[PDB]
Amino acid sequence: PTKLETFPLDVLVNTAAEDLPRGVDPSRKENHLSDEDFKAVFGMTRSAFANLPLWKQQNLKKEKGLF
Repeated sequence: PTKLETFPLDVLVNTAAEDLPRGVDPSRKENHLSDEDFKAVFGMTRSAFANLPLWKQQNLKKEKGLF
């Protein structure tokens, strides 16, 4: 629920895992979204998202190509 270095949504969605920027964990792409992008993509706070059951977090990310 802790925002890390920001990267554009397109970089996170269209880049192969091994080609992602230093420090970007492919399994935690949402933490690299800007606050604006996070709100636009998920429509909830990061804390709210992190408190969702894992299956829901994954399903939401899958629908957005962020899993």
